[PDB]
Amino acid sequence: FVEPSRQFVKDSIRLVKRCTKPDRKEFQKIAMATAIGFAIMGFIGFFVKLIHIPINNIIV
Amino acid sequence: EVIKPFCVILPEIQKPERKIQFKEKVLWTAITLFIFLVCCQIPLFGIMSSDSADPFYWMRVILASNRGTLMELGISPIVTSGLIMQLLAGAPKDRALFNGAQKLFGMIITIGQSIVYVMTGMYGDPSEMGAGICLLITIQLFVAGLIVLLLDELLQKGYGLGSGISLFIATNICETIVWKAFSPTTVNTGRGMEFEGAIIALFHLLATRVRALREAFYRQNLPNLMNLIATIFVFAVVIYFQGFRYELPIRSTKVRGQIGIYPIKLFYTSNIPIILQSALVSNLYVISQMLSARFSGNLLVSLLGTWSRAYPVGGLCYYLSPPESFGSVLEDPVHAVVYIVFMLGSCAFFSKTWIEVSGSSPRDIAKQFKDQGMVINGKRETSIYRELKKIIPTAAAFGGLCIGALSVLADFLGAIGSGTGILLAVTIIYQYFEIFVKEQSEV
Amino acid sequence: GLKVGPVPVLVMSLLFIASVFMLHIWGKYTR
Ligand SMILES: CC1(C)[C@@H](N(O)C(=O)Nc2ccc(Cl)cc2)N(c2ccc(Cl)cc2)C(=O)N1CC(=O)N/N=C/C=C/c1ccc([N+](=O)[O-])o1
Repeated sequence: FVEPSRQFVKDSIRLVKRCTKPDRKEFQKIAMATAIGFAIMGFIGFFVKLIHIPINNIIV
Repeated sequence: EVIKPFCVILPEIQKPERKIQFKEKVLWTAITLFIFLVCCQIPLFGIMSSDSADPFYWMRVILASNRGTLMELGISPIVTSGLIMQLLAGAPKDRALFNGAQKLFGMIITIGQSIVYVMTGMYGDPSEMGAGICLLITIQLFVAGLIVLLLDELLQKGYGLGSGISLFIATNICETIVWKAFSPTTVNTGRGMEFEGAIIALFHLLATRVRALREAFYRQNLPNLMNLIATIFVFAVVIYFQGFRYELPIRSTKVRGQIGIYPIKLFYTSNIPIILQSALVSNLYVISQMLSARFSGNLLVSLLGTWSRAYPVGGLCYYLSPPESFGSVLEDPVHAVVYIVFMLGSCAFFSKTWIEVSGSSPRDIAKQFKDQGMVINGKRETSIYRELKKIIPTAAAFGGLCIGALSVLADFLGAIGSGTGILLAVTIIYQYFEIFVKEQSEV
Repeated sequence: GLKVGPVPVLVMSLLFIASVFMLHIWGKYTR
């Protein structure tokens, strides 16, 4: 229980050290793409719900 | 073979021989998600009442469902049919037959779930409804499930970037976040007319009335600006950790001269640990709630969870539940510790099990390298599996641990959308972004 | 196996939505 945990911690630290962290430019690109996708999906859903609330109230 | 006669009686999306460029794929994905969003806001006909408790409130996030509307089964038929057929397989024309069986089992699951939903007590009393109303609800849900399968097959056959499941889950989560941030819905209690939307409340409170900032930020009955700040912070952190990758320099030995980088992401399994853990926890919630509703008093049901929106107070479902607020953490630190340990351990275990099952294991990646002649740049062909055995298992386990930690952090900070929701949304959007960059690099 | 495209699927979805709305309006005007 102790030795497997120590080995896992050492391996995780080594992997994090050898990973390729996102640079500013890469992080900016990923954040911009994620923000654009979230805006698209969430705002399309929000507008659909906002239109359908009066329509739902009218019909029912 | 008897499935094949019934496999042909269902429509299939026309497979485009010419590949579609990214712009039209994005436009058609937007059209598909718009259709799904419109469908999930249209209530069913014949619903007598929706004042009863909601039996499956824990599935509405992972299954992209919405109670009382056309999209009430959500994506559950697709996931159920896919899992069933994958288990059957584990136990050209072949793929056409496979897709036909997919559709047939999806329709069967849709009918079964519609019957269960009708008879479980919601929409009103099924006996008082009559045959006509319940039947009409059944056809409405059947056609809704058929449309969901058609949209998913469209996305998979190529008019869309990814799959229907991920698109619908991410779309529902993003819509929920944006609604909690910008809802014009107003609720009154006596202090005044207050907007539910967090940002809308800030504009309203300042215009109507320093305290206003405290009311908009530290509010405890409607979405807050601090909750939105936590959501943005978790978005940023999950994006940063998703960008992590291990870059193996690989060469080619068959075609002498071809150089590339094989990336082993930190989130090796993507959102699979979150999907598996959240599905398990939600199914446990549903089972415990239904058992406690009927067989209340049994010791086993009490251990499975005692409920009080009904939230657990004791039992396995309670210890699997995030703390309600900070005060919940202070009052029961033991529950917080047990939940954190469960989240991290379950996510790591699910990640390693998934790399063992799906086919991304170090042995499978080494076999793939041998099939393609790819060798690591400095490591000898002999040390191709070992250099993968030193990375892929650790990467998978640590990615599961990190994604579970991010979910715990999002839940503790009070993020709109919740840990699961936010993590699923970010992972799916990053999948779309990586598809985009792959298409751009190919060009 | 009836093979359709994306626009036919969009049309079928919109007409199903319209049919549900007409069912609702039929109920509203017959109540
Ligand atoms: C089917 C079901 C959902 C349930 N199940 O089966 C159901 O139905 N349930 C019901 C039915 C009917 C009715 Cl009516 C109601 C309810 N379950 C179960 C489990 C266990 C047991 Cl033991 C049992 C079960 C299970 O699992 N399931 C599932 C769940 O839970 N979840 N899922 C999720 C997914 C996600 C995804 C996918 C993909 C993706 N992406 O992203 O790509 O993501």
